[PDB]
Amino acid sequence: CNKTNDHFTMQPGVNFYTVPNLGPSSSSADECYTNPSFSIGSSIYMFSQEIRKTDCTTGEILSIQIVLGRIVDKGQQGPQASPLLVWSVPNPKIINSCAVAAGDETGWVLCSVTLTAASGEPIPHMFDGFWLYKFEPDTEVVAYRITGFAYLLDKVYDSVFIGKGGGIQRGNDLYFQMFGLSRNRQSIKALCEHGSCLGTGGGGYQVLCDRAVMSFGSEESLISNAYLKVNDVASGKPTIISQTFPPSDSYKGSNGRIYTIGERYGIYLAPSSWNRYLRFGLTPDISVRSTTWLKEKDPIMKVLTTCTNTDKDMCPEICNTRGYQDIFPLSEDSSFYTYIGITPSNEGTKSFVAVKDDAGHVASITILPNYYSITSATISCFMYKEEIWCIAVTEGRKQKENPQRIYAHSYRVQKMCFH
Amino acid sequence: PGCNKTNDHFTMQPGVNFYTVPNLGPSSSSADECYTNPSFSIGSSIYMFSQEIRKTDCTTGEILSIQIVLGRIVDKGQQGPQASPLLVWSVPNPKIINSCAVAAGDETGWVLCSVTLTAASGEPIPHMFDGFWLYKFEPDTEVVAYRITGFAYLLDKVYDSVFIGKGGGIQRGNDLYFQMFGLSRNRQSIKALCEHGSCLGTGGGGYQVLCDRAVMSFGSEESLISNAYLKVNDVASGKPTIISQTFPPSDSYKGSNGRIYTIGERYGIYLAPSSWNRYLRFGLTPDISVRSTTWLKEKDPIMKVLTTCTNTDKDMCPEICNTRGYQDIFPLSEDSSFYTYIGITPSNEGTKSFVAVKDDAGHVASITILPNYYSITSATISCFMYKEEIWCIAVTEGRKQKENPQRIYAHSYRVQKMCFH
Repeated sequence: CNKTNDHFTMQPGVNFYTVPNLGPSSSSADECYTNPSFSIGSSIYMFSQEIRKTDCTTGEILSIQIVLGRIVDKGQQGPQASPLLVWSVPNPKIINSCAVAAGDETGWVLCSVTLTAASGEPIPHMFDGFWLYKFEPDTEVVAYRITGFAYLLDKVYDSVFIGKGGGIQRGNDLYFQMFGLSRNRQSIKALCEHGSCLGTGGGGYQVLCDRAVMSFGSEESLISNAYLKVNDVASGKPTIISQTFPPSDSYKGSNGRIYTIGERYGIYLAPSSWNRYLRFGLTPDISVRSTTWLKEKDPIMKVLTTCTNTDKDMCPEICNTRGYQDIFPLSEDSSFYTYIGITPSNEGTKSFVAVKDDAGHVASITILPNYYSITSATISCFMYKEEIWCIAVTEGRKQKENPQRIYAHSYRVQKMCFH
Repeated sequence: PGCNKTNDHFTMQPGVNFYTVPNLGPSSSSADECYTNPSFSIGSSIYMFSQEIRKTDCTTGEILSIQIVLGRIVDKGQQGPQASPLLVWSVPNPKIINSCAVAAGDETGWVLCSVTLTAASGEPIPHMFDGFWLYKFEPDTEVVAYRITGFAYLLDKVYDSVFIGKGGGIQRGNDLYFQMFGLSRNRQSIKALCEHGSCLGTGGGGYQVLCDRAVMSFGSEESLISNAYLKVNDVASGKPTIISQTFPPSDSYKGSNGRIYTIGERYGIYLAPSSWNRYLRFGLTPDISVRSTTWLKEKDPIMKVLTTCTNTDKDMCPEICNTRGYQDIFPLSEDSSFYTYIGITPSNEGTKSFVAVKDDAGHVASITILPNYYSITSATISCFMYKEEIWCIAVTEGRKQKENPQRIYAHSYRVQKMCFH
């Protein structure tokens, strides 16, 4: 189909098939499965999950399970998951966060660690560098510790977390996103994009904007986002450099994702503050200056938020948002993308899946109607049986009584040529 | 339908014509005289034009004459806007002038020059500082001269040379603002701006050492080629004073000619590539302050001309090199999200150039200009409202014919509003 003259429609199919056994999962009520990462490669997929005790946010990290596997036909209607290796991150109590990336037959887990006490116990919310784990079918896991000998951040970070969305490989480099506390001696003017907001008073919402990026109310400590580059992975001596987004080009730092989009890249930034619209940029090279942000507002995070602002004007305020609902671009310009929306109910949440075009037409389909709640979504698509398919990995509870768990469902995107 | 609609984008473009603005400034045919370092400023009803006439060389030549023109932009009945000079005047003692630039206001004009130390022989000690001369120009009135030396100025570093940026400055009330670069005195550890693209070994401080050096002047921590805002205070006093506010090496590259702008009720600064960063250094400021200056993200124009830099336009990896152009911009929106400029690209013969408008979405709309000219090596552009349409004049150094000495050429064009998408 001549991409020049012919026109095209993209739509979510009718079915939302289970992809069981993408990762293992236990039945224990005492445990919560949280902060997944999912990256599909040319032939492999990588998946990470954190198993925490009691609390899904501050609960002790009992374990971080990594899965290397393959997406395959098992005869079933949709694509299925064949796990190749199941592995635990060692010394999980010292981990801040970990994310994954898939290449050809090679996966990566990048983990940011915190300072350990003399006692050996964690010094919470700090930064002792990184662990990079290299995963290859039927080969042993390889471990590269990245301390200050082999990493150079562009600010002084007291905490470093890896964006749960995961990363991408490009030649000999990997690309991930990070967030944490940087140290600032610069005056700030934070990004303050809202709609019709009629509250003047002192600097007003720009003062509120400036304050919502600070940690603990001091411009000396910002919660910041950064591109994280891993160089020279073929050497066995990888290094790590960072490019931090300044407050004028970002909201409060958050979990994010890096995307290969054609020969360029993209970046998702889950809301963490007052501005709960889609924060997705494109960049021909992974750099803060060449990053352009999409004018798309949907998905709008309307869940896991202490925010009280309207989705229509999103007026700034000091509030805390905790979700994750990325997109997967379906065209070179992200002109079409797919996403899951999640809306609060009087009891739980209700979700839809959607493909959206440049023009604001949305083809949505309600999903998981017999689930009690779904609270996150990371989606990765691929070619399978010569059709566009996606897997959406989603936290939630099939039953309210149940502990939080992570599920994978599959769906097709129909590409309709109109010749 | 007019643009009050949906999924539609307002944009701007240069027009099809590039009209000559003849006689904006005087010129001679002398084969051994170069016309260089022009300063152009357009006010409400007046225009200021400064130009250096040098002996043989355009860079290191003597200064046989610095001419000033006070004129008005008028409609003389031709297709585009025209220049009527009101006064042509020569800056006294050009030998000792480090550098001048102009500022236009409303029915009042300003020339600010920095002078160097005058030797006993007479010949100026080069690259030295001996104060400022501010000349006031006013229609149907004579030039008033104001010396600003000694305690009448207070620079915020110890500058061993001061140069007024040739871009020009503005008038805000009873005060005047200019850009200034020169060698200042530093004895402090510096981590200078090192923003580039993909470069091998970025982690490892190499490029940071090259960045740190590319601004060092005494070879190390004694002199830094720095930028500054220069404020002239109380021009109605008759005893105007000059204060400076210097950029730290963490907020600027090597110092260079720049320009101060009025942009609405806010302001702007252009800074020309002098070292390895050959992109756009344009900053926006609500007041004229280093702490309130935000640098645009957009990279065009990109000085590919008059440089010894062999780095790539795409990655701009820090190296030690020299760039000596001036291709500034004129903002066409409050946020400089829109703006017009000129781009110049080298050719094994000379240079090829184009006029362009950048939009709020990255798009560049360009028409090639001066095709029968051999070369065009600089560009300063000032716009204004003429016949209820946005018009700009561009003042460009070059050689229409190769064997001819450099002259200063001026042309007019229009910026049109359009909707697409």
